[PDB]
Amino acid sequence: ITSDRLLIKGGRIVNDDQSFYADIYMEDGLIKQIGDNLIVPGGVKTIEANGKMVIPGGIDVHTHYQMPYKGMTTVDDFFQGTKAALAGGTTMIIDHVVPEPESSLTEAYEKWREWADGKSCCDYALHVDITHWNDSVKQEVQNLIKDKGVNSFMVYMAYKDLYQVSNTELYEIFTCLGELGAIAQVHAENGDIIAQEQTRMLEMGITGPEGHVLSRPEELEAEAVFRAITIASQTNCPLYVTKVMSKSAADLISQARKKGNVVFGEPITASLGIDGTHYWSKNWAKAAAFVTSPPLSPDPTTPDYINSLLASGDLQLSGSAHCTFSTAQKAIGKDNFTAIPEGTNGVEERMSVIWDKAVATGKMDENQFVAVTSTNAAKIFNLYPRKGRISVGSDSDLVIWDPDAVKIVSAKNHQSAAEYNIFEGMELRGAPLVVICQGKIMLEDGNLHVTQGAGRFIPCSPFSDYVYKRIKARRKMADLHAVPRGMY
Amino acid sequence: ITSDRLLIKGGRIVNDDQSFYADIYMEDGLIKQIGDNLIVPGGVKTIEANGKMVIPGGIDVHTHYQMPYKGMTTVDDFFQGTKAALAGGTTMIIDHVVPEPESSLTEAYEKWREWADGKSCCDYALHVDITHWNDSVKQEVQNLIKDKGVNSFMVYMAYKDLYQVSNTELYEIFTCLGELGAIAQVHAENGDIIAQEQTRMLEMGITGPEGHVLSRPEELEAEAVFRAITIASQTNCPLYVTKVMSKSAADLISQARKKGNVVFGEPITASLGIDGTHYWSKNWAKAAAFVTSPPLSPDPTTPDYINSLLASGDLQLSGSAHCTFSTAQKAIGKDNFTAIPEGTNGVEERMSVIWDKAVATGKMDENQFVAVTSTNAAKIFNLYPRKGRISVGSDSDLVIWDPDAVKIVSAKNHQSAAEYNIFEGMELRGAPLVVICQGKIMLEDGNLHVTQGAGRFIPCSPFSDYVYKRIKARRKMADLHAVPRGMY
Amino acid sequence: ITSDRLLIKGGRIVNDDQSFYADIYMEDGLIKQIGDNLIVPGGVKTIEANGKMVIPGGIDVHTHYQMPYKGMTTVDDFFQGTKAALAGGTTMIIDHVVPEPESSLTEAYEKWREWADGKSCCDYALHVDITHWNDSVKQEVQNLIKDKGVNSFMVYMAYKDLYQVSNTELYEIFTCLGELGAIAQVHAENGDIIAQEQTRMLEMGITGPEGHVLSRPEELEAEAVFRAITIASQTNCPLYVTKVMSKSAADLISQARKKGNVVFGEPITASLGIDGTHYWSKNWAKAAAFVTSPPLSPDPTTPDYINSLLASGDLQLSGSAHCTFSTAQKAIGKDNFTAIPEGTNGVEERMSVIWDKAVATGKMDENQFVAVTSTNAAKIFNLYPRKGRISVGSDSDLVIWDPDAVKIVSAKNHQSAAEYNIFEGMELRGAPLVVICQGKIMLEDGNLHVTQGAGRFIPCSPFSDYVYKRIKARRKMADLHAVPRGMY
Amino acid sequence: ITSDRLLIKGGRIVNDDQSFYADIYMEDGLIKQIGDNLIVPGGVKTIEANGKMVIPGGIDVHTHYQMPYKGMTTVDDFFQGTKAALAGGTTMIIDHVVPEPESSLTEAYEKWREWADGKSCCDYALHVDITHWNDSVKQEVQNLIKDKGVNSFMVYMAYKDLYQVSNTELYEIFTCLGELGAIAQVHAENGDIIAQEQTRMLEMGITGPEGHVLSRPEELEAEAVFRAITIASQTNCPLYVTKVMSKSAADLISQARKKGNVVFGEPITASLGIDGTHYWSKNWAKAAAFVTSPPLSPDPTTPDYINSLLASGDLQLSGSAHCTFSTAQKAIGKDNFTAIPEGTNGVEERMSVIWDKAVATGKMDENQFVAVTSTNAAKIFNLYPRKGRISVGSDSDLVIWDPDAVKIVSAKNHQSAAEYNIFEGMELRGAPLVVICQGKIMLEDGNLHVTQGAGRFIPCSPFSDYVYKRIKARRKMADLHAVPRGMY
Repeated sequence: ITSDRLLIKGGRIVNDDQSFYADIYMEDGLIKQIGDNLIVPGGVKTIEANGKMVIPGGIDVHTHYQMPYKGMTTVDDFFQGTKAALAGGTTMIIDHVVPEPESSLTEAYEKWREWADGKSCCDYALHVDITHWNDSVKQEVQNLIKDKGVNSFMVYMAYKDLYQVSNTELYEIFTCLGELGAIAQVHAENGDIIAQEQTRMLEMGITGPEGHVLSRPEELEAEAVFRAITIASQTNCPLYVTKVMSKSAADLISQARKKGNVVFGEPITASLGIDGTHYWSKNWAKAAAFVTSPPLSPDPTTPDYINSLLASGDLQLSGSAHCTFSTAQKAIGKDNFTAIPEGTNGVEERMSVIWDKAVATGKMDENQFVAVTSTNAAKIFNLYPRKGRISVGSDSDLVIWDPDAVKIVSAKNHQSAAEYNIFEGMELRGAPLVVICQGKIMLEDGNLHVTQGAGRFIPCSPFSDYVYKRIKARRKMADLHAVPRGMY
Repeated sequence: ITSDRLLIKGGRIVNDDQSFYADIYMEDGLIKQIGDNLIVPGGVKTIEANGKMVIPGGIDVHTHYQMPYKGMTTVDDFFQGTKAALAGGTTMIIDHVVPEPESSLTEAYEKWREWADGKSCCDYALHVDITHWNDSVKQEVQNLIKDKGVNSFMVYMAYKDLYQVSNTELYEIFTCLGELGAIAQVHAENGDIIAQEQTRMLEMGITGPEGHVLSRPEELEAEAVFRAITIASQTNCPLYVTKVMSKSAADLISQARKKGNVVFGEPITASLGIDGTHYWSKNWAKAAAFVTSPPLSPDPTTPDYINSLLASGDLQLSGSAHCTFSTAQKAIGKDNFTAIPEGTNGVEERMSVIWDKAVATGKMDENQFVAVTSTNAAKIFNLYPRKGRISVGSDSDLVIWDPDAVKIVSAKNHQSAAEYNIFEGMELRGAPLVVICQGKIMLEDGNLHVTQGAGRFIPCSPFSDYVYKRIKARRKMADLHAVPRGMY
Repeated sequence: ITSDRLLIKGGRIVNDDQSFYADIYMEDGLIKQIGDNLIVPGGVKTIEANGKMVIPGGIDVHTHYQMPYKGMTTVDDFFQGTKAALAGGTTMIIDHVVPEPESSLTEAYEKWREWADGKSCCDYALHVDITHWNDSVKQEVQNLIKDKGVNSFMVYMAYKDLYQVSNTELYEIFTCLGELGAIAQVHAENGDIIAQEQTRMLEMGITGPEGHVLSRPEELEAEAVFRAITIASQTNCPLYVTKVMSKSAADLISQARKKGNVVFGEPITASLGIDGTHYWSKNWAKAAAFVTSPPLSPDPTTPDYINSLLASGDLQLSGSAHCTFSTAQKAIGKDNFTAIPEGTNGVEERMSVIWDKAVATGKMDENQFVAVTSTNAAKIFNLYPRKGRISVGSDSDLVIWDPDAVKIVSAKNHQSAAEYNIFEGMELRGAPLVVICQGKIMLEDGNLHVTQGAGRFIPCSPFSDYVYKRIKARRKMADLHAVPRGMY
Repeated sequence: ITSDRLLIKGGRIVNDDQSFYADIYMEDGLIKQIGDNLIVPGGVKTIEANGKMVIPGGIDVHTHYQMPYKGMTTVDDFFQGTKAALAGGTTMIIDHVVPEPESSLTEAYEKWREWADGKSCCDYALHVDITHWNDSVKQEVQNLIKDKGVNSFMVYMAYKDLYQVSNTELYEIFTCLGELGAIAQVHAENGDIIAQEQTRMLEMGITGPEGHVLSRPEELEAEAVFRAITIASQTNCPLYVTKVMSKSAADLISQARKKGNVVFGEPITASLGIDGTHYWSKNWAKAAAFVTSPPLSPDPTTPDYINSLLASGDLQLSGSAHCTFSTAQKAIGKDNFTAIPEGTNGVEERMSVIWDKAVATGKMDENQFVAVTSTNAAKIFNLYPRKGRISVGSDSDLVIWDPDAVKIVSAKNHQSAAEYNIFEGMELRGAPLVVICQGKIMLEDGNLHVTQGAGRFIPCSPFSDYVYKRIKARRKMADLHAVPRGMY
């Protein structure tokens, strides 16, 4: 894409590896020059930073924009949703393609590309959820990775008699995805037990939002996480844990990474920002707004712990799992929490939450902030250094970040079409002043300047080195010597 | 049972709680008097101890005497097997009743009682393996606990398409067994994955004994253990992990007990005594003799670690899982390790192994030795203080133990009908000199004096306090307050 | 001591090992008979229990009755203090003998015996604090253990330039105490750093009670605990950690016990009952009442965690560290928290706190309650089965315990001469109805019937088997083989 | 420094963040251009890589070249030692300046600069060991950081009555070094206890090399590491653990980094390559060659574990602690191991060992290899991207690395003046083919082309962002609110 020549002067550039004062000159969707006191053509827009930070545009790895649900749709679509992202400093999103059981994955890919190409304000990629399994689906997975630029597929361990897969199915699927060089994602909760504990919570007459959290205690996440981690290690396939919510799940990932397992852990704005004490709100609707799987841990020590592990590297990248429904849609679970559609907000609040909860708190510094907001995502999904880096050659997706900025979050002001915001009234430190996506100024002085359909689908190639170099090294060590033995 | 009056003089008595020098006078299968310088009727056999230790007779909680297998039988039956037990200082055994899938559990109970009543040299109890599940089996479990004196039922997580149970089945079964007050046992290995990894190990042309261990690495035990532990905690049902073999499984039990879970861990002589490096023996038959599930960890640090955790209380009781086949029976897996019948020896070596590997090594003292050889078993299966204690009122099952004794283990000398002994050539410190079961001298000067059928079935009542007091306390804390909420 | 014949009928007896319904008949300070439907002489007082629990009388292992401090004394003396103990179900106390630096330990022993013999309502023993170190003190320690019946000596790692001992001194002292067969106790806090952090907290103008907690964060306890544990392992000497307050210290003890170290951990009523959030009270005096070393962790998750580890066996016995000062005495640290005399209440509340916080919460059962309130103390200090057990032969110190009792704690009602109670207003479940010490009824219908000086000093012999059997086994394994080597 | 124009064609460039095929053109000690198919002046030396790896030149952070010892010197001086480094792919070294107790640190700095400037084949920096402490030394530390370009100072916790510092001294020193912005290094072993255990090992007549390891078991490292970590956290000062040898020390660093402490851990070639079983060699001299503090763990699982933690990021950078003495020098401890001079080889073997033990084993990939061999060192000591990166602007220190190379290590072939090599006979995978330092070819076809004195002292500035951004963030959070309180 062609676009205006743009110079940013006097900025503190911040990447995952270092910080240094320098001017940045961008042109035609790329960063052409970086340095001090540059030779710049006249008739070119200039932005004065005054030493404010300049960082790669965020990569939200988990979104559900206009997601299908019971002949219905999430109230944030690819357009309004990407407005929310950009408003919050995020310039790329990876949305989950959810083919219906007994449906084609390729046809769901077609469905999703159409939507996002026409509506997305910013660049994007897609994950494909493997909602069912057979020879025909496997064939589609090979094609999606080869031809359609998808390197990431999620399997559900929850959702009994819907999206759930057996242990044998996980073995086959992790084996296939390891061979083909893709990132095996999991929604890691034990569906078999949750299904029972839902029926138990209803039998005790607990039909409100608190029934949701109490039906899925973090014990059932940890088990799922542990079983996934285990099967993935036996197939020598890299594992990506989606939406990490509990302290026990995060410790199992930490435990496994120390051993040497190729396991990644994605916390989301919700678990990084707030706990699940609002499931017990007197206001049904407010509590219904927090209903997502896995749930916000009622253990209020969890947010701060999750931020600690994200800082230590035991978790590597942040997402939002942005999946917003209106109160009217939540309401179809008025008298039964299992019918409440699942999902909350977070896409706009993501980067400011991490800065407030991790950076301002001294847990991590601006560089690691970049790693966990953009760069590591980019390395895992094979978008580096194209994304998540302010270097020459790299796309011109970047944010002027003010660490001294302080903004209160409210549903009045957010870009989401949700009536509620789970971070309602939270004073957060640090926010974007300016956002540049595709080299164009899409945020300045509090004003969005987006264009519908502007975003381009970025294809992601298999065998990201960050992920697959060790896996390849181990593949070529599994020569099992049988014992030389005279017969009996 | 009536039996001779017997006095033991000048002995160092050793229970789980203390040691003290005192004379013991027994009569009619009971201990009548304990003390210094006793008033004893003349014409009464006297045994001089010279200060050698006197301990409760061991309780082996895991045996498979004359176990059915493919229209066949283990070469140690209830008679010869209990000779082996007594030879090794063990005076009670709990054997596993294995009803065939789609068979009656009650009819298997009948089958097993007949065999043991007629052949057992010593007292015994029974576990009943829940090899399949439905309304009719549940009804049988209620009856077995109420009428037949069985308080312990095992479920298999391994053995795909044979004994395996789903997660939903484990929830129902742990719920039932918690309500009825029984001990939920598990063979904790992941069958779904092992089944695949067996097919993989055969595809690599590894058909010998090393194929067995490599098909079931300890990762697959840990997962099964963790999933059991988790489901058991959600049903508030006490968990008993059978045949603990790996360091990772033992740590998960230790991890869970510290949190407050009611979880018990049973190592066996095999894992306490030796590692799985002999799976790679050039001699097929010798390696085929070690084939048992879960396997001996090839990690040679495992024996010593298992003994450390048994000493610390993180494991509570020892077993043997005595399940011996002849080489000729093992041989039907000549060309395919999955057809090798599974099981090894250990019943005779149990107590001497623990003394050598734990007591002589300074890890645990004689008192904790008693706890992990008899008393804790007795407390868990509700046989305390009837068994596992030298006090007045208690059955007269006891051993004169020599800690300075040193004996080499060999197949030449063992009471087993196995050609091989997995502890062949092991010099062990500590062994029994005299054994008294039912008040009768069944071992002295290296000579067994047993009687076939002498043993009596001991019924075990549900709701052992050691296990169920906390479980009962928690049952009456699960009142879940629904939120008071005006309608929308 | 002679005393009335006393029968207790229809009680549920509860020891550390079992529970069973039986009558108890006591005479002349001992338990003569236990059983059903006993042959009892007429003209003998009878107590009807109606199935209420009967437990061994508590052993508080940590008290500072009328402790010297700057030409002053704690407001609870040996008489009023032991009234408080008995009021709370505790029938034995072990008080800390604190000889002044450069003073004789034997002369401090003489001082303390005089006081306690003349004032104690109940039986008692003594620890002796090793407040300084040299050849002459070592000689006194040998004599105290041989002649004076003291098997327990504490060293301070805190209190710089007062009671503090170097690492080299701890090596010598743990070596001596291991050889002589005594229990090495530690006040485990790092004095060197605390001393600095006190000066730092004053420089920030923080002179109130919150200065105390903030000057000694639990990091400094953990380090001291870890260093002690380490030195103790190198000298093969058993370690007893006094007054465990933090989660990190308790984990280090748990970590060490699993490895096989002989290490014991004593939580106190304060850390089992409440947290240190009341250090920030607006009311100076109330916050000054909580000032004790190590401090109550401000981390409010700590009480519940401490109770969990006490239940799991990772901590073994409870104390109170009863060391009460009046507000007027606390006040000498009005303008400087380092001058506040250290210590709080707990002796009366000890057993009820554990029942409320651990037993009623389902964490531990009545049997483990007995272990951690009396029996394990008795085993460690070599008072078993004399104390901490309702068996024939054992002293008649026992309590009728009502688990359904519910009492509110207040300074209005306590037996302490303290104006404040750190558990003020706490509704606790479970309390004593009747208490029998030395076979006499010292509590009934809310009324104390004590006698000053009644208590007898119980001598404690070295080399308790519970502690020293493993240590002895290891002593006789440290034969270090030098390598046979031809010269160069 | 001016130097030939040099082009490297057809290479696989490998940095810590990515790998990519590109040509590299160097000139005058810098990398001028990187890219495909470059515009290059004629009359310029060209090196064909054939796709072999190109990596930043290693940074050995721990060397003791011609170190003083008892009026003596290590047999590898700054010249021959840097030959060894370069032979092994290492192009920068940081040597330890060891001022004598009661000596000037500045004068030791002068001494060391003279030596290294005149002899070093490659670039270098210096650490300064704080061997004693007072007002005058502190003043020198301020000056060294401000004027002399030193940002790293080591303190000894071992070496009683020589280099040892109290806990109070560590508090002052970590406080000073935190304020001034320097890296607090520690030799973390407990000297007080080791001193005793040496005297104990001699009293048992164990005077050979095995006496050394047995006098300093890893328990005494862990404690020192833990105490350092703790004091460093209380002073908010970054900690760098030198020469990590044991599994327990590495776990304490891992434990602390997860919590959020600024703690770094430096393993050395010795602990990464081999264990301490050769302390028991019959050949005195061979065992005497392994004598270094802390010692090689006799636990043979240690090498592989250390490599695992280096891979996981729980350790960050490698060193060698190159400190070679001749057998004749070792021999002065013939009859007493405490007189054996301490230190072994490793500088030449460093990078090949890590590749063999970590990369070829699948534990870490080529990128993380770069991080732990050069880049992370460069980030911690503030030499990034000047060093440890093949980018434009960066010094031209780089190695052509062959991962398929296989070389046997021997004393016959090494560049060291040591008669022995602790890795004698070890077949290692991966080695350098070509080495370029300062843009000059210093290794090709097995031939060194060095120049004495060529190396330049690189000054290291305080407050490396990698280290100090979080520390600065926390400094400005320690505002401790005193409670507003009306007086009493």
